[PDB]
Amino acid sequence: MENFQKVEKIGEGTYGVVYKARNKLTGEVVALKKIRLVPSTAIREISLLKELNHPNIVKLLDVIHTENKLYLVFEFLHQDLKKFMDASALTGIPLPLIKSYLFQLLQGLAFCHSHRVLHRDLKPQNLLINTEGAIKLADFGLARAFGVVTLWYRAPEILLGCKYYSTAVDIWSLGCIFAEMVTRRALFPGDSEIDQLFRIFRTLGTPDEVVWPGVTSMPDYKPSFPKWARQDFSKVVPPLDEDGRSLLSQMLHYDPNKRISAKAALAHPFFQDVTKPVPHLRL
Ligand SMILES: NS(=O)(=O)c1ccc(N/N=C2\C(=O)Nc3ccc4[nH]nnc4c32)cc1
Repeated sequence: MENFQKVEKIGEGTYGVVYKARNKLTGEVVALKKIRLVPSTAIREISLLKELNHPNIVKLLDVIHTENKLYLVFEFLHQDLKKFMDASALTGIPLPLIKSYLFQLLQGLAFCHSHRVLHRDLKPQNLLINTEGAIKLADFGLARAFGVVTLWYRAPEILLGCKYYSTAVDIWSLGCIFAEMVTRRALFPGDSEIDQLFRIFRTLGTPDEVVWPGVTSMPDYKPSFPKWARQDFSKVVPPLDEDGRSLLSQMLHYDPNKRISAKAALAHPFFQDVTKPVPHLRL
C-alpha cells in the first residue's frame, strides 16, 4: 500500500470505503477499496473477477492481500449516476441519454451473466459515468465472493427469502434505476424490508400463485400480507412511451423466470433508435 497516495474519500460502499488514489510508480489514478473484514475462497473468487473485462464493467485492476487486510484496485471514473441524476433534477436526463445508459448497462449485465457472475447490489452509486457518454457497472461479483443499507433496488425474491437467487435480481434493480432516471424519483423508496415489499405490492399488485407460481411457499411469504390491486405503468412512469413501459414491465415481472434476460432486453423495440449522446458533465 506504500505504492499508493490517497487523494480523497470517494464514498462508503457495501464492502468497504472507496478512495481516489495515485499509483506512485506508474502515475495512474485509480479507485482503492479497503475491504472491511482474509478467507481463501474470497481471494480465489476475487482473482477470477480480474479476468472479467467489458467496456461497461469497471475494471478490477488488482487484488492486494497484505497484513491480513484486503485492498481492491479499480479503474477510476469521475462521477456516479446518483450525482448525475441530482445535477439533472431540474431538467431531467434527456430520453436519448437514459436510453443509451440503459442499453450499455444491459450489455454489461449480459456479459457478466454469460460468465455466471451476478451483481446483487446494483444502485445509482455503483454506476459510473465518464465524459465520452459511457456508463459502467462497479462491484460485480463482490457479493458472492464476500458473502454477508439501501433496499430500494432489491428484487422481491430476495425480500421473500429466496436463498438461491438468479441473474434476474440484477434486471429488477436495473428496471428500478431506469424508472428513477425517467421520473426523477426513486420507484420503491422503502425504509425497512416490509415497507420495501409493501411499496412493491402497492404498485405492481400483491403477488399470488397465478402471476408467480410458488410465491406462497417462499420462506418469508405470509398469507396475512394485504392484497393490493396492480397499477397501470402509464401512472407509474409518465411520460415514458409505450416501448419503454413495455420493457420496464418485463424487467419488473414478479416471477424471476418470466423476468426478461439482459440479452432479450437488448433486442426490445425500445432500443430501435438507440444512440450514444455526450452528457454535459460538470467535474
Ligand atoms: N459522487 S461522485 O460523483 O463525486 C463520485 C465520483 C467518483 C466515484 N468513483 N467511484 C469508483 C471508481 O471510480 N471506481 C470504482 C470502483 C468500485 C467502486 N465501488 N464503489 N465505488 C466504486 C468506484 C464515485 C462517485
